[PDB]
Amino acid sequence: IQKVILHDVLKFLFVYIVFLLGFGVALASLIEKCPKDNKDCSSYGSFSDAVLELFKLTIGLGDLNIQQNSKYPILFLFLLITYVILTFVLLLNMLIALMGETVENVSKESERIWR
Amino acid sequence: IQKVILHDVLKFLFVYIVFLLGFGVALASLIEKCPKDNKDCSSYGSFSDAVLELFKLTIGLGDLNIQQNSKYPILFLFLLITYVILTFVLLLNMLIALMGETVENVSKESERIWR
Ligand SMILES: CCCCCCCC/C=C\CCCCCCCC(=O)O[C@@H](COC(=O)CCCCCCCCCCCCCCC)COP(=O)([O-])OCC[N+](C)(C)C
Ligand SMILES: CCCCCCCC/C=C\CCCCCCCC(=O)O[C@@H](COC(=O)CCCCCCCCCCCCCCC)COP(=O)([O-])OCC[N+](C)(C)C
Ligand SMILES: CCCCCCCC/C=C\CCCCCCCC(=O)O[C@@H](COC(=O)CCCCCCCCCCCCCCC)COP(=O)([O-])OCC[N+](C)(C)C
Ligand SMILES: CCCCCCCC/C=C\CCCCCCCC(=O)O[C@@H](COC(=O)CCCCCCCCCCCCCCC)COP(=O)([O-])OCC[N+](C)(C)C
Ligand SMILES: CCCCCCCC/C=C\CCCCCCCC(=O)O[C@@H](COC(=O)CCCCCCCCCCCCCCC)COP(=O)([O-])OCC[N+](C)(C)C
Ligand SMILES: CCCCCCCC/C=C\CCCCCCCC(=O)O[C@@H](COC(=O)CCCCCCCCCCCCCCC)COP(=O)([O-])OCC[N+](C)(C)C
Ligand SMILES: CCCCCCCC/C=C\CCCCCCCC(=O)O[C@@H](COC(=O)CCCCCCCCCCCCCCC)COP(=O)([O-])OCC[N+](C)(C)C
Ligand SMILES: CCCCCCCC/C=C\CCCCCCCC(=O)O[C@@H](COC(=O)CCCCCCCCCCCCCCC)COP(=O)([O-])OCC[N+](C)(C)C
Ligand code: NA
Ligand code: NA
Ligand code: NA
Repeated sequence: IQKVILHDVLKFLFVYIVFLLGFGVALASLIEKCPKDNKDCSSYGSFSDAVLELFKLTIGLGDLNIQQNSKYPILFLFLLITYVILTFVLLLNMLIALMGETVENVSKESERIWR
Repeated sequence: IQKVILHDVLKFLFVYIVFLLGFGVALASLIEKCPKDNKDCSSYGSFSDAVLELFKLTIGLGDLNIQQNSKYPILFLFLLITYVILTFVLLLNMLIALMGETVENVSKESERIWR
């Protein structure tokens, strides 16, 4: 756990943000602006609405209220489907990177420095 | 299945609770208290609200009703995003631990004691 966090998480994060902001500037032009009614509008901007929904859709707390009230609702959904596929590729190459060149030598280096 | 449950689950759980209670005492100070209205308030405390939502967000039954009605709503969300990343690191090192030093010797010890 100390080997992944101190060494191998910043590999995952720095490629995640460029995939976050890559779809972040794309989805922000699709989102219709919050001041349509201003009765329950407490948003933080057009760019801020697009990025915060990509956090919630990754951790599993996403909704569909913005996808319905959008400019192009079908085109807004296909970038969300593509975002899941790119996220799964990021999660699947983290396992291959933690199996670097031998699955035993990872268990060796955690056993030597434990003692 | 009998090898993971009897031997290898308590490795996962005892590191999960210290990551549960680590964010449990942190998120409990962010949650605004339930007696605001007392018409549908049947909570079990400030600490009990923070821990039970981390069970639901892990198993996939989480909501966003408390994150909206919080003190710092953006700061409440970033600890939930960090909690998913730490949970995924816990789930990803369980697979490397079950592949300890050879993927064949795990299949050997389950074949010898079956006979
Ligand atoms: C403005 C400048 C550029 C900025 C952008 C780039 C900045 C640079 C960022 C990442 C690249 C690493 C560069 C470090 C030095 C270079 C030498 C090197 O090869 O790297 C290595 C040195 O490993 C490290 O030292 C990791 C650097 C983080 C140190 C601790 C910081 C706290 C992490 C807090 C984390 C967040 C908290 C978590 C929860 C939120 C890395 O190699 P490895 O990854 O160990 O691979 C080993 C795998 N293998 C053996 C199987 C093959
Ligand atoms: C790896 C990191 C991430 C990867 C990148 C992220 C993924 C990139 C994916 C997509 C990039 C962004 C797509 C939408 C961009 C425009 C949106 C928009 O503002 O609509 C507005 C503009 O209306 C238009 O003129 C265009 C409408 C959408 C066109 C769809 C084609 C692109 C689909 C993809 C195919 C491209 C091929 C791509 C190559 C494979 C509509 O607003 P309006 O008010 O109703 O109309 C008035 C017009 N006015 C405002 C100017 C006056
Ligand atoms: C290391 C990263 C974290 C730290 C750096 C943060 C990076 C910036 C990320 C996010 C912005 C957070 C601070 C900016 C202003 C406050 C909020 C806001 O955006 O709304 C503003 C407009 O809303 C917009 O639409 C502006 C967003 C587009 C420009 C910002 C992205 C810059 C590059 C992307 C990142 C490139 C680098 C990323 C590489 C990792 C209005 O503000 P407000 O809503 O009315 O709230 C008041 C603010 N207050 C209460 C605080 C006074
Ligand atoms: C990797 C997979 C992810 C997808 C691609 C990833 C890249 C994504 C990038 C770009 C992708 C292409 C963008 C298309 C834009 C939508 C336009 C449209 O369809 O017409 C209409 C919808 O009509 C429908 O409802 C059709 C149903 C939609 C899904 C089709 C079923 C798939 C079955 C077959 C299986 C194949 C499955 C897909 C192939 C693999 C209108 O849609 P609109 O424009 O939003 O409405 C605005 C109204 N306006 C224009 C009048 C203002
Ligand atoms: C009070 C203060 C302390 C309390 C905190 C600490 C308490 C101690 C807790 C865990 C540490 C284990 C210590 C046990 C003896 C020490 C010897 C040893 O090295 O451990 C080993 C002895 O393996 C075991 O005996 C596991 C202990 C559980 C026994 C059955 C209890 C029911 C499990 C119910 C489960 C919950 C029900 C599931 C659904 C909810 C463990 O090693 P391993 O894991 O087998 O590694 C093998 C992997 N490899 C070969 C690939 C390398
Ligand atoms: C591995 C296991 C997990 C790890 C740990 C888990 C994660 C730990 C993360 C974070 C730990 C907890 C952060 C919040 C704590 C205070 C919250 C609070 O009660 O607010 C109250 C206090 O108001 C304040 O004075 C502070 C408000 C928040 C400040 C945010 C900075 C810390 C962010 C993180 C950066 C730290 C660097 C961390 C190092 C990387 C507001 O209440 P009020 O009534 O509106 O105001 C009246 C004030 N009064 C009540 C006193 C009179
Ligand atoms: C082995 C672990 C399981 C067993 C031990 C459980 C340990 C405690 C865990 C969970 C609590 C369960 C029992 C405590 C009291 C009852 C409920 C409650 O909390 O609400 C109370 C206040 O609410 C609070 O805010 C108190 C929470 C902070 C102190 C508890 C953490 C102890 C240290 C961290 C954990 C220790 C380390 C654990 C490491 C594994 C009020 O109670 P009530 O809501 O009005 O309901 C009436 C109660 N009755 C119906 C039952 C009569
Ligand atoms: C591993 C990743 C997890 C995150 C870090 C892990 C550690 C987490 C610990 C601490 C984290 C840092 C503390 C943040 C506190 C929020 C304050 C704030 O932003 O201002 C304002 C919000 O304004 C906005 O809405 C800004 C938009 C939010 C997200 C920015 C987009 C990210 C794009 C860039 C890509 C970078 C993505 C992130 C970098 C990787 C106010 O927000 P508030 O305070 O809640 O409201 C209370 C009002 N009050 C103050 C008046 C009472
Ligand atoms: Na779900
Ligand atoms: Na899943
Ligand atoms: Na293998």
